[PDB]
Amino acid sequence: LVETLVQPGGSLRLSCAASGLTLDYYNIGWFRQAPGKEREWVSSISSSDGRKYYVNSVKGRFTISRDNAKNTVYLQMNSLKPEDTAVYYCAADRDRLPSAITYEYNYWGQGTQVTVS
Amino acid sequence: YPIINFTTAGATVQSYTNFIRAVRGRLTTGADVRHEIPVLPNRVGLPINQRFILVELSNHAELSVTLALDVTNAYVVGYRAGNSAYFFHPDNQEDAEAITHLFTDVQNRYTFAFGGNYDRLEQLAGNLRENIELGNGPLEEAISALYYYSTGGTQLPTLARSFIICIQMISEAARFQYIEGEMRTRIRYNRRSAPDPSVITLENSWGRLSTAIQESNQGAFASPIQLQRRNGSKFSVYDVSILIPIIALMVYRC
Ligand SMILES: [Cl-]
Ligand SMILES: [Cl-]
Ligand SMILES: [Cl-]
Ligand SMILES: [Cl-]
Ligand SMILES: [Cl-]
Repeated sequence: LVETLVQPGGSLRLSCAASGLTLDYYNIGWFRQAPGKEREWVSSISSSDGRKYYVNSVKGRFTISRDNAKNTVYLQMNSLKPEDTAVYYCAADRDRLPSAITYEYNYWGQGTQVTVS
Repeated sequence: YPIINFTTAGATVQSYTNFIRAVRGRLTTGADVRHEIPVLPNRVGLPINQRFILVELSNHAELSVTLALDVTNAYVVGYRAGNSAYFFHPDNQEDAEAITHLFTDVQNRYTFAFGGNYDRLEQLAGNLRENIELGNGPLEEAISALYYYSTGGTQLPTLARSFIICIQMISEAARFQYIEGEMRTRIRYNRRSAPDPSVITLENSWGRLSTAIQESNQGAFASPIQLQRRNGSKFSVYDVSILIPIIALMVYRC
């Protein structure tokens, strides 16, 4: 069930965690879906590096990071715009680095409705 | 030339990943990085002693063959099995001189009249890439097929199908992170399957993506390139950022 409001220029942090997954050894990716559109790739972090990847439209605004202490991946969102309104999803996979080309991943997190006014 | 050894016998996700990483390491020795993606060197002024990489493949039946990969485009140009070497038709006279430096100790050398492009190899195989299964099983059988070609035990269709296998599992996986990930999952779940249209569309677009990336204005394309998602839906790509997770190597354009 989608979890589900932010002021323009506001902040929001999403969390990727699952009790069974040692995320420090997974590739993690974030996607977002507007009501009438497909799921758009936002950002990924690679397992076998610390290497981070961003769509151009979020560069300098969104930051992906791993907290290995709490076995969690975060997407920190700053300078939010109405155009960022969407349901956000994280994905994780040991073998595939999440990207726009596919949605076949071992793990998909629960969605979160983000609404920028 | 640099040699990378890989065996299908007991292959794991890790051992295949180590293999593709070493191939990438050898391919990009002379590469430079444009928009965070290594660009393979072009042939101009590239020394002959640095033109090729060798990939030695073994299987459970203890048969081995050695592929020669071109470092300018990661593609298979030929192979050696025992006392025989077979090369695809070179596209010019300079490349014909180039391949005379491969496998110089074999007694029997043969150049096919045809090239190794997919349209040709599919004509000879009698099947399209869409119906040729990939995986550790198909690769092990491809090795045997290549080995016995000099022996007279492999027919032309089976040989072209084996080339299609090797090129996708090695050359295309070296070029594309996405395709390497797809081969890892086949190994992880011990399964064989033909590539999907999204893999095939991506393979067909490698040259065009390299052009758009290298001619781009700090990431943004002059014009969009259509790609195919794995679920079949088609999407436009307008910026290099979207491709960085997908593509590991580019061919030179400048
Ligand atoms: Cl084997
Ligand atoms: Cl050689
Ligand atoms: Cl011929
Ligand atoms: Cl055909
Ligand atoms: Cl096809």
